Amino acid sequence: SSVLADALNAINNAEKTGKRQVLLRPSSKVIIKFLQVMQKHGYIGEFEYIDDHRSGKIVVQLNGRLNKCGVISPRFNVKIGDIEKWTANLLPARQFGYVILTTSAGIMDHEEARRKHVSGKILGFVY
Amino acid sequence: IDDRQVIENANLLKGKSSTYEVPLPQRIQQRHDRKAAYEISRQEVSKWND
Amino acid sequence: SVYYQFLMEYDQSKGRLEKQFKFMVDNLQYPTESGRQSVMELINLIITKPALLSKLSSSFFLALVNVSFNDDAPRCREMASVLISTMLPKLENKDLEIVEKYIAADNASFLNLGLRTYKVSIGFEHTIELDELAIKRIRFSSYMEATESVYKHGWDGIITCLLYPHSWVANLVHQLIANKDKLEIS
Amino acid sequence: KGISSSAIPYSRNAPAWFKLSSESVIEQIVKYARKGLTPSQIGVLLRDAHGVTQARVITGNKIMRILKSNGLAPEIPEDLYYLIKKAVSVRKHLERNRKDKDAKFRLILIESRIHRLARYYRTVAVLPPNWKYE
Amino acid sequence: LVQDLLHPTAASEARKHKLKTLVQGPRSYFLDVKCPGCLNITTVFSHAQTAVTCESCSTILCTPTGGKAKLSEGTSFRRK
Amino acid sequence: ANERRTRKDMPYISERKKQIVGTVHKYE
Amino acid sequence: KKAKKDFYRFQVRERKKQEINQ
Amino acid sequence: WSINVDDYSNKNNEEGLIRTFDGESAFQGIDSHRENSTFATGGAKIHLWDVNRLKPVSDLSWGADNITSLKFNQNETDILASTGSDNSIVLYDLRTNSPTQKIVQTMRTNAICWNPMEAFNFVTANEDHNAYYYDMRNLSRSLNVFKDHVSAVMDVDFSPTGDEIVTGSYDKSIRIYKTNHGHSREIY
Amino acid sequence: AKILSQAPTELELQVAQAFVELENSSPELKAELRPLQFKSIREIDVAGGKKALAIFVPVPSLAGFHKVQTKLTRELEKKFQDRHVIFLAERRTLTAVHDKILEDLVFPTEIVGKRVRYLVGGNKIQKVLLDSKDVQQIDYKLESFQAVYNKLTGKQIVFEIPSET
RNA sequence: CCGACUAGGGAUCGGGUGGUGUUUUUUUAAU
Ligand SMILES: [Zn+2]
Repeated sequence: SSVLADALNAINNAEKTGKRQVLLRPSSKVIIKFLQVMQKHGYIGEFEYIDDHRSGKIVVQLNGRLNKCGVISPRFNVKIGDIEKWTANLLPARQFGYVILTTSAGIMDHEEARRKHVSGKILGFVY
Repeated sequence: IDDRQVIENANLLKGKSSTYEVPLPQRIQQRHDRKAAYEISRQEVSKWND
Repeated sequence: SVYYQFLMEYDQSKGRLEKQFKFMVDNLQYPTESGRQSVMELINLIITKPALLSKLSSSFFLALVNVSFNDDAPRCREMASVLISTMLPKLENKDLEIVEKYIAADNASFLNLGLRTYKVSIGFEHTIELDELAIKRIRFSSYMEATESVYKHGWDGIITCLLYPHSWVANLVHQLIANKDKLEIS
Repeated sequence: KGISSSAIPYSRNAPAWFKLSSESVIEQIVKYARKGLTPSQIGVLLRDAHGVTQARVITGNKIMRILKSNGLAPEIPEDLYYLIKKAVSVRKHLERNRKDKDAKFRLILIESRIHRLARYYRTVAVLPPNWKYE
Repeated sequence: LVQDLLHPTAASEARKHKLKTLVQGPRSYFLDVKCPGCLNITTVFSHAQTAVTCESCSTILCTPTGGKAKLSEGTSFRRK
Repeated sequence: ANERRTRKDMPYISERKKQIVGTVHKYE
Repeated sequence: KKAKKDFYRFQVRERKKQEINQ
Repeated sequence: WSINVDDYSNKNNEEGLIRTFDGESAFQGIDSHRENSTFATGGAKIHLWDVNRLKPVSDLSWGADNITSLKFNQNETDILASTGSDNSIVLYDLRTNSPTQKIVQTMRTNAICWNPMEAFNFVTANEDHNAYYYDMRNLSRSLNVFKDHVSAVMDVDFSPTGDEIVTGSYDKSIRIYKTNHGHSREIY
Repeated sequence: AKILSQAPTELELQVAQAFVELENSSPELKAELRPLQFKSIREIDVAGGKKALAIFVPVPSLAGFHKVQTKLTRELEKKFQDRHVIFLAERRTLTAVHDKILEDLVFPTEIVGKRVRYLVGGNKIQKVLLDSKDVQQIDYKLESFQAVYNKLTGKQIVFEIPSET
């Protein structure tokens, strides 16, 4: 499996089982940015990067507000004009959740990406 | 030393105790400050104890 | 500068003159020399800018003697300068009691009396010369540095010339004895 | 599958009781290698008796780099060499007695494992291409 | 029963497996022994895997076993 | 209970103390 | 103590020269 | 914010947002002093404020570890308490304008409430599934543990009679406890 | 004596006097001290103004320098009371460089963990954990370690011991 | 009743660490 996918799988089903903390290993910059944007929108609480010298561990604390993480496995390019279409086709509803993209300006959600007018490849979603 | 006790003329207020010590680092100083604050705050709630 | 202006112009207190001057004479034992050098500079400023200045000069003179007998002694030169600028600016009875303490102040007391013989009435000067002559006749290595300082300050010269080739015939003390004997030959 | 490996400490320093020299360790390393031990044996002897924890920490670099920079390079990597000699030991067992079908099966497994990392080492070109396992 | 993942207690962190801790690390150590023949300090691993010898006076100091190595009956050790 | 039956000095920690890992400004 | 009479560059070079010797 | 309230009929009006205090980092908890125009906000660091000045009067933080919750005392109103995400419970005093003493527990304190009838006792509600009744004058031991929850306790509160507490947790249930017992009197 | 071919500052003259006095107290040591030559003696202030002497080493010699760091730091604090005495080397990369700067900047007292807590406001708290070796001396110099590392790198990190405080 | 899935509980097999009692036992090896 991937390295973002099993981290998001742990952070998904741990919250489904109703835990208040996940430990996810290993940890990359893209995982830090994904948890960064989802705590910017308020889906997880704090999280902490314990640096062992191998790859890093994250302890996320998460309350109740998430209900699905994911990754879109072909990292196809989206456009600023088709951000609205891709959110319509993969989100649950109209203003429900965020598609998260790797852009020129880094990892951002879809509405921040179209706010500062930059497209990029898709990464994953959260709602 | 400065208190070698020379012959009898002692009309001055020369050297004795109460000099300035080397000051503690400010973490340890604020630690002792908040310990003193702890003891006086405990003495403030022990009046509700009755 | 701000603390000096506080000591000048503020109608003082119940006792803050004598209290903060107790702190003045006690703060030269602050165990960093970069700390007690500012105390020495405040002593310099308070003797640049009286009646009770005689008692303040007695306190500052005992304190400057104890700071001349310091640990690092890069500030003992500043204490010697402070003792000089307090003794040369003193009064009659103040310098008379200072000469009494100069004749008072074992081997550390001999080094203190050598520093006092370097410091300072021509009758008191001749009494200090007689005490230095008795010390040069009773001629460790602190007494040798005191005798080199006395030979730089200078019958008594005859006894010192009689002891100069004896002391010549610790290598910094040897260099000081060579300088004293060269001055004696000159 | 079991989890039984070694747990490298978080520190990367000499342990502050290691009063030996950073060069006498290298001299002991090249002495043991020239008297003829594999680098894993150098590491375990150095760890057990002359208590260097690990020599990538205490010396500059790892000990196969120390041996290659001091002239004692291996003909073939230690993994491939040990798997090669295990395969030829099973092959001589099989020529001795020919009803050991289980040992034939283990020979197929060992030969597959030979080809895997021989392919890896060949594409890295540690060992030259046109290398065959005889 | 229930435990915080980060900030775990030392009493439980010293009980669980050396890989299963928060940041892993060895529970082995090094200890210096003195040979009873010639009293010469040699430092030896705990899980020492080989029969180490005092290189001055060749006496066997430890014997390899499955886990820790055991020291040979007259030896004096000190953990460092 | 088994571990206490064997080992020598196992302190009886209270339930009311079993959840404090530490305290600044120690008590005498 | 353990073994090796092989596996090193200098060791197999010396045994190839030993084959050259005889 | 101000609210138009129909409780007295004495009078007869510009309801919302009379002022906007502003910090540089986020906030996480708030509680108001019960006199003297003062409140305190916890967050990246705990600040004290008053409703006249648009900036914090004082920063009262033990270390550089953030603060998750805050409660002022109800009598002896100048004693604050706070929960930091390093599993820490810190007491502050506002005479000395300083922290007072902290303890570190095993897991994270979600909430505090002070006893309104005993003025030095408080109850913490934390992530191992129970509540702890603590004396301010001796934080070396809890003077009760209220145990019956099965997931992380999210919030606690005292009865205004000071005789029982209510305690809602992450298992979707609340529990009421007599203060001298230590097990739940009732589950809703 | 220990400066390069530029003008030595008075701090360099004073610590060079400390080293020639330690060479005056030689013969208990046996030529372990000769090539111990500086690059610069920088001062770094703290929140209280109480500066810290960073002694620079070009690092072919920092190994033997911190082999006997603990004795000459105590002699150097005997010569300069109250002043913190730290040692330091000189510099892709720069993550390894700041790592080695931190590892040398702290005394040989063994960082045992690097946390970074990501808050909900978007802040981060970077934290280093120092373990056990003379904690009554380590907790005094925690904030001066913090101050000199912030001066060297810009990154503001927090030093803590896994103890009470 | 399936998996990408949380915790456990008792018993058992192989290894390891620690404890400190009984069977063991001693200056022949270790066990
Ligand atoms: Zn021996």
